Amino acid sequence: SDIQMTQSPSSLSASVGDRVTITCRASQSVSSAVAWYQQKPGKAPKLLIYSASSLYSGVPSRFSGSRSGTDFTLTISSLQPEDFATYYCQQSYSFPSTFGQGTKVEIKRTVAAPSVFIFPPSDEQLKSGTASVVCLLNNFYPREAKVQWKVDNALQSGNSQESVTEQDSKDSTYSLSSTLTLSKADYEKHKVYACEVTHQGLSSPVTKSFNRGEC
Amino acid sequence: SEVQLVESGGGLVQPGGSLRLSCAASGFYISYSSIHWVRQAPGKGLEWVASISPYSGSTYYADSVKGRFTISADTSKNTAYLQMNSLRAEDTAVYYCARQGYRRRSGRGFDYWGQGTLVTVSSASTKGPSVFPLAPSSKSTSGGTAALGCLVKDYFPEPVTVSWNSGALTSGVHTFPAVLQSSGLYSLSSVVTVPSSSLGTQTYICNVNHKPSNTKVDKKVEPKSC
RNA sequence: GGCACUAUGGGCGCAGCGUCAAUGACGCUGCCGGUACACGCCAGACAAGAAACACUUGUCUGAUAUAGUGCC
Repeated sequence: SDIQMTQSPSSLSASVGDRVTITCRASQSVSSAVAWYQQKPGKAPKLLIYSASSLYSGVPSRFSGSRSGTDFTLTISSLQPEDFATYYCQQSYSFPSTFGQGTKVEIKRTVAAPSVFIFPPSDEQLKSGTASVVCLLNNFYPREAKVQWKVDNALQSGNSQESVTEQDSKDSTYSLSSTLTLSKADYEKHKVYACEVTHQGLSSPVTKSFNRGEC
Repeated sequence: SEVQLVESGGGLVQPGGSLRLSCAASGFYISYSSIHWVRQAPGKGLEWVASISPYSGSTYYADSVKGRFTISADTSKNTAYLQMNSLRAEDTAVYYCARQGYRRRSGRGFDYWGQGTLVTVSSASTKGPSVFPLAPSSKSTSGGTAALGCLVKDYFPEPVTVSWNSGALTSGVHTFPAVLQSSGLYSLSSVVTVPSSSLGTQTYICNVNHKPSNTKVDKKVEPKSC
């Protein structure tokens, strides 16, 4: 039916001068019609490799493509600062054409604990019938971080949204926001509003909370 | 350098509307190439969509677009097209056209890509944001720095711009990617870390501009004290 | 994949009609059956043509060719 391309790893944390190998695994024979691309944010993808192994004209020679059966790997021999981007494989052996899910190559750095803050809703917002509680994780590394909402020690589910900034240009930390959305009616049916954060730089999960109604 | 794909035609349309995207080619005669359309939903990866082969006009499609999209090419206008009919919100993405290289030089790789054109499918109507203080607190605030911010809530479509202090304050500001809420309106929030000794002494104002609704808003973020 | 047996008027029976289809199915009816070979012709596969498919051209293969079942 359709051919599946499955990439590996989906994100990768390396420092300059590393050997980086990205691998992508095909579900049927694609022969050698695999292409690799580099995409940077906001920008069109750029061709790096064609025919699974061939160096596209103008691309640095530190990029190489390899083939092994249905298992294709792009390896960047020596990482450069302009090479932190997202990379994609592609099969064009048959239609539909299929792209791997993507690999994001990111800046390694020392662990930085997320400095955490919780913000209760404005009385102005309650006039709108909705209430948002915001939990902020500031300047942390690595990106992986679990934010867990609790209202009176009861976890919430399906009523929060996250959003992460890209890796900061200067200290290459991340920052993340989590927004718990509630009706005002449900908001005042409770007192203790809490944010729980697990991160590699946190010895044990850190928790910030407030009680609804503090002057 | 001299090869160039210049896309146009994206925009905002209600679900079930249609849109004709265009990819004008320069630097080459379009008829001797396969032209592909690739799309990318916000935050997702690349998804091939439709392609057309040279000398025959043969067209191919992704199952997710089969029957609704039509890739075509006018060689007299040296331009490829993608008619999208009965559009659905899952179809929202940045739409790329790409050229399949010459077989001998770059295999079947797409060597040149258009600039991107944005397609938004939504039944939401335009709404300016409501701006809400993310006020800092009295507790903790023991790290020499405190954090404060603005909640930019319930707008459509993107984008807003958020400055602080009319652009004066930028160091340590984080403005997150907007998320689309289940209501189909968007929200982001802008936060800034500041010296915790300035809270009552220093005024912090977030300025939110939402061009589509012609709304500029300035919000003063004040402490609450006890 | 290998092994085993099993089946195949042009590899191209000669035709007709209904053909539906969307490229997935064809079929009945008639007609006549030296043999290879040479071709043609068609169909595969391969390359090349600005060329994934179609197209054009070249080369090759259709007897050790396609078609099943069992074994492994």
